[PDB]
Amino acid sequence: MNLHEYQAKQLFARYGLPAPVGYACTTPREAEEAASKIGAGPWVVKCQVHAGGRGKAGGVKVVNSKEDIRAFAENWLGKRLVTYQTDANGQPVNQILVEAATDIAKELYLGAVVDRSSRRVVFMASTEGGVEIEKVAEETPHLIHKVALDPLTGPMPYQGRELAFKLGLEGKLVQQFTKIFMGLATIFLERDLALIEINPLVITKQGDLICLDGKLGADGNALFRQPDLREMRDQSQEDPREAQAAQWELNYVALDGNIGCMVNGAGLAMGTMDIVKLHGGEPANFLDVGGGATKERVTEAFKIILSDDKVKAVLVNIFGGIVRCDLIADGIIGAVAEVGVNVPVVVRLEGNNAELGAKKLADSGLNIIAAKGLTDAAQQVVAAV
Amino acid sequence: MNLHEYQAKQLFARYGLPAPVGYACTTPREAEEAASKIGAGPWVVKCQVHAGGRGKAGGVKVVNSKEDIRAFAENWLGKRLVTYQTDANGQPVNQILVEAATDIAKELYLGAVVDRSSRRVVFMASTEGGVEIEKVAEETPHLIHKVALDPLTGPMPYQGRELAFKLGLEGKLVQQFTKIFMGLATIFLERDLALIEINPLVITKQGDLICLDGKLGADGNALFRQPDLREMRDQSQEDPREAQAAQWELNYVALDGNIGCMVNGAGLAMGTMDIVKLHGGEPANFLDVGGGATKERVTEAFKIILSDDKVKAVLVNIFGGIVRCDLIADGIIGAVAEVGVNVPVVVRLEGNNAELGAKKLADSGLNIIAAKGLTDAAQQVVAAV
Amino acid sequence: SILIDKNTKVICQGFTGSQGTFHSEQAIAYGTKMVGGVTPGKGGTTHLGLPVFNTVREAVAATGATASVIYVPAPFCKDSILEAIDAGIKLIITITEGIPTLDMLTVKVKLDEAGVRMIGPNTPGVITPGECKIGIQPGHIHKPGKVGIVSRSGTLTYEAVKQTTDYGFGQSTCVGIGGDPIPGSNFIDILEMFEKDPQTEAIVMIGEIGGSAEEEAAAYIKEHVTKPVVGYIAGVTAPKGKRMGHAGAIIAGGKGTADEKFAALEAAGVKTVRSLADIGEALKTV
Amino acid sequence: SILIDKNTKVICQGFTGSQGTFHSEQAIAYGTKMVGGVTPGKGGTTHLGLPVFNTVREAVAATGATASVIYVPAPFCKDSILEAIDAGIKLIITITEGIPTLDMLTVKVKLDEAGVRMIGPNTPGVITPGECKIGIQPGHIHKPGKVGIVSRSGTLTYEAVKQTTDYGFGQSTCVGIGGDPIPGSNFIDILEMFEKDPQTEAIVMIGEIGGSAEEEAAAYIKEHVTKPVVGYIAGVTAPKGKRMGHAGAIIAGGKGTADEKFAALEAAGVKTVRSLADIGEALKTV
Ligand SMILES: CC(C)(COP(=O)(O)OP(=O)(O)OC[C@H]1O[C@@H](n2cnc3c(N)ncnc32)[C@H](O)[C@@H]1OP(=O)(O)O)[C@@H](O)C(=O)NCCC(=O)NCCS
Ligand SMILES: CC(C)(COP(=O)(O)OP(=O)(O)OC[C@H]1O[C@@H](n2cnc3c(N)ncnc32)[C@H](O)[C@@H]1OP(=O)(O)O)[C@@H](O)C(=O)NCCC(=O)NCCS
Repeated sequence: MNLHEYQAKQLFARYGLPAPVGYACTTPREAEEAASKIGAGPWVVKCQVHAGGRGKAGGVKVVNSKEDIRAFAENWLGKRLVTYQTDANGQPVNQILVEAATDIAKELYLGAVVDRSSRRVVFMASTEGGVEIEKVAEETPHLIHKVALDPLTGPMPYQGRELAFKLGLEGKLVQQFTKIFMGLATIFLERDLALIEINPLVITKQGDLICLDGKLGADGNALFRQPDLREMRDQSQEDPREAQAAQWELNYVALDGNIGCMVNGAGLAMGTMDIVKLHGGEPANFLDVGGGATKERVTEAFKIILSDDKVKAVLVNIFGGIVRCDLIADGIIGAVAEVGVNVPVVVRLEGNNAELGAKKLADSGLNIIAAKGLTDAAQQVVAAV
Repeated sequence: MNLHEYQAKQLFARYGLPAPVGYACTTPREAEEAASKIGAGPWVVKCQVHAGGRGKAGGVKVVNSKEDIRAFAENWLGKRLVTYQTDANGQPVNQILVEAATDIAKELYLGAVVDRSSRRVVFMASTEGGVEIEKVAEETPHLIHKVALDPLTGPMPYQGRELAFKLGLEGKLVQQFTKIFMGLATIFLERDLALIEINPLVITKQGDLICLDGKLGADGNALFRQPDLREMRDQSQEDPREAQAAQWELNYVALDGNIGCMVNGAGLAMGTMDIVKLHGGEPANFLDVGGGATKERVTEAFKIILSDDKVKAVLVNIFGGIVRCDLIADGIIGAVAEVGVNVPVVVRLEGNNAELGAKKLADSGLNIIAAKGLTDAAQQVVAAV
Repeated sequence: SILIDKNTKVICQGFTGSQGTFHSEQAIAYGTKMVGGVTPGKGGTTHLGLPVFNTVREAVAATGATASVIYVPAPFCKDSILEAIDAGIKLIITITEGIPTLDMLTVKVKLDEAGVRMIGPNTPGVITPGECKIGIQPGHIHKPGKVGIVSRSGTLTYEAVKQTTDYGFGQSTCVGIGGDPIPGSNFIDILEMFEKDPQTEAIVMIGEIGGSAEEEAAAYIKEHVTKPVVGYIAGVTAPKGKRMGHAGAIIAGGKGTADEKFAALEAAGVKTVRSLADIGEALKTV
Repeated sequence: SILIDKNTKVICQGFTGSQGTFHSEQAIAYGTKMVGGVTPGKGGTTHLGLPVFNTVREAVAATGATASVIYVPAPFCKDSILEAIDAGIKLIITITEGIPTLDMLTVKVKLDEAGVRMIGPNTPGVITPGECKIGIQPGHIHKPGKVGIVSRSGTLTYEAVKQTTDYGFGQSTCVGIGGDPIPGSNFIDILEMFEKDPQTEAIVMIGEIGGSAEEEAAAYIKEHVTKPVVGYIAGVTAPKGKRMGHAGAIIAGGKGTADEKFAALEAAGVKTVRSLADIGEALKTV
């Protein structure tokens, strides 16, 4: 899961890593009162949403009066910010971060992720701060420096030093960098992180390192042992249907199409979306039925898929699992019946009693086409549209 | 360095590992007041000295009245306890540990050290508690169980469980044991320990594990990063001359003999003591001159060696180092002269200008025999006695 | 066949739990040589007619088992996997889903360093039709044969199995390497095994978005795999940066897309199919 | 000879410090191929006529050095040793005394795992008389020859060197494995090297109280060392449980006494001497 910038900075602070003096505000009144607590202006005001590119979207500004801070807050609180990293609806802004302005001398880049290729936690540093690191990579790769954490020894000072020297730092900036490196590496391992991005990591005119921005991602699979992180999840930043599906042990992700997909298995789910696309169809979503395809869970699946007005048809594809196709066929019928599905439903059952099930479906009397083979099923749903 | 039992228990407590309810006392008044704080008697009173075998020496007793606690305290505070692990002078008793009696059901043994052979931290468990583990080892080795901490993963629950099952524990005692194992392993690594010994690790009639005694040893070389431990050192428990020598960068250890030894290098020091013993002499000490053999350091060396009335002669053996033998010869002369050595002094110089130095010594006019060769030097000091 | 056969003796960690019981039962029925299970605190009892032990070490001492299937919940897998490595187990099949990435990172290093083989985690299992079954896959759809299958997914694998069974080719052994970011074994590990396996005449490789295990296998196939390989990649219609079910099914940094992997496998001369429905067909074509 | 020779290129970590400067100077004089040093923050400058770098990696890239001598104070050795291992160094000589045991414990595992060789810590160094000198030992007492020396101590070693030089035998190479509890290399490691070394005709083994490296070498010598070995053990008159200078010189658990080691070496047919003064003699006797 992702954390808000203000939440990330609060964590860096707990680990003794420099961040601007700031305050998270939920009302325009808190925002303007923050100014005096901070000190003399100008002040920086930032909308807090998980997506990046907030600046380009006008969610980041430097203001000169309490009056302006207030105006910024009253303009964003309650609205949805739209960045190049959000859908068209953007994300809700329920917090404005108000912090002290910083005298920038230079912008650096410091990040960390789990490199699946070398199977290690890897830190990247670059002198090209304030830019989409991905671009720096493909264009000037020699400007990106990396080090991998040794599973046997944990982070070591010489590694923080290595990056510092490669970035051309010198004097107290070298120790400052190493300290930051050791700190972030420690957080990463202790809090079971997945991603860390200090962009930019700024060198001030006064000659110090400070984290002007911050991005953290935690390994969801580890939240069972990360009490604090667990509490920082902000549901409003995601599609509510996603969390809703997870509750019923379903994996959902919305798309743009008129054909709903309900499949058991992530791989098969993606494969079925692909085959529909292949035969001229436009998949409306991704929905992987995790738990057994009971009447109840299948019902929730339908409700969730159909909550999208764009859906004109629904393709169901289920292979084996822990139940028999005839039983699953009944559950699907019971489900369709109870929800009152108002669109064509093409089902494809496979496994134990595959035919006995296809039969019950063909005879349900409801609007259920029992396909024969995956390719057939695909052609028919695309057809029904 | 070693810690007192009461200090060890206080540490186990900080790490949530059961220990009797007790209080360290410096006056008989604190001792008797401890009784009521503890609860209803009987109470256990224990002299606190680094050496073991306190019980056999009568330093451990179970009393039944505040009056008796007081008597025990007034009898030991200020005196020196002598155990089979102390010299004849024993060690000063400046603290009486007063704790609640425990209902013993069974006595176990749990320890840990750094096994030089396998190069790992190793924990030992045994059902033969309350006995010198060394004996259990040589007699019934199959009753001693071990596990080694993996440098790459740190202690793991399955290891604590393994020992518990081998000890025949079951029910909640298994989790309790594992918790204690994980805790001690963590202390060992975090505080840079060298030794840990819970003897005995008791199972109470009420069915719980509790550390009735405890022994800790820390890695001196790591104290530079162990602030708390650093402060717990108790100078009174060692020969004052030892710490005094360390201050002047000298390594000293007293023995029983009439021949003092002053050598540069630990190996050569032991070797020189050995060769003296070989030719019928009785080495009075071990003194390895760490820093350069300056007039000042050599002077301190003499003062420390000669502080022992048993010393009748002093053998000095110096090989090379960072100075020339003629210079060292002058320092030894200056030293002998300023201290006013009242015994024969046989010197053996070797290295750069070995002869030029031997000369200056032979002509010093002082009581300094300049030997030729180590064997010669040895025969002469033994002679001078 | 590879990894397992009719003589593999197997123990189960998490033997007395819900999934451990159910699937061990299925395995026993299929004919797998289950010789006992391990559940701390339940040692000395018997379950499914087999002996239960308190530690993996005890179980190995008593049964000489060389393989272990894990049905322990995520929070305790790093512990039970490391216990198995220590007890002497040589083959570990971890079915568990939800293990922390940083945990597998360490476990993977230990596995290599110790010379122990692990399939998973987050896998349906491993099966040599007719000889041995370890996992949660439906046995009745497999058929002793010549095609070897390696997949990062579960049910999607069954499609290939059904097809290869229908075309009569059958399967030598089916290995699900799992859907996590840092698996115990990757494509190349299993591929090399199929090359040396005389019973395997062809190979079906099933992958999906995320990472670069496929691209790396491509290069390896070109270089060291002489037998024919049909490859399928799922996730062409998937969005970048979103997790699609499996913890490993996520396009990070814009790298590791479906098309990207197809292209890579093709440049290495691998018969790739764009409809999971045509795997059986492409196979016959070789 | 072993470990080093006239062609070994060497860098110094702690190059600009007090001991680093002094002894590097001595080495240069002796003819050692010092090619540069490393001191974070002083890169780009020159010292003793050689280039100083900010990181070991930079130094290696510029000089191709394969060996590194460490003169860094204890608190930072685990860091500088791991840096060297990472930079590609193959031979590390750590002179530093005072390193935490738990630190060497981890470093030792990494050294083995990485295939890097380290002599020390807490050693006088290594020297191949006439060809290369790395450490704090006095060069003028050595003489190119046939006897190889392995010792756990410093100055005590010089005694054997003087004797072998006096009897004219000379030395092939002198290796001080150091006085710490968990050294980078132990007796057996060096012994095996002397066996394969044609220039070494005899071996002098110098040990002391503490541990069981000697007992273990005994067994190994019996089993795999064909050349003659003269052994000396110091600490017969030492008390049990007390540290005698070296962090490793301590009789723990009552095991690892001087006599115990003599006996062990004798049962393996090693020519042991009871007077450090007769090492040269016993050698001639072979
Ligand atoms: C592993 C998993 C199945 C466990 O679920 P589960 O069996 O219902 O869990 P249960 O609580 O019923 O049983 C777990 C047992 O583990 C045991 N256990 C715990 N720690 C253990 C350890 N270190 N060693 C051995 N056994 C251990 C316990 O005995 C427990 O049951 P018991 O005490 O009641 O006998 C579940 O976490 C999981 O991974 N599910 C996903 C499976 C999946 O979809 N895989 C991918 C398919 S492609
Ligand atoms: C290592 C030792 C010799 C250092 O003493 P020293 O040279 O007087 O120490 P100094 O402070 O003068 O120099 C140390 C240098 O290490 C450097 N240093 C610190 N961390 C470093 C690192 N990771 N990499 C490289 N250099 C490092 C510093 O730059 C410093 O030099 P500087 O003065 O240019 O800053 C001392 O710790 C020691 O252990 N002596 C024991 C000798 C011994 O008994 N050996 C056994 C032989 S038998």
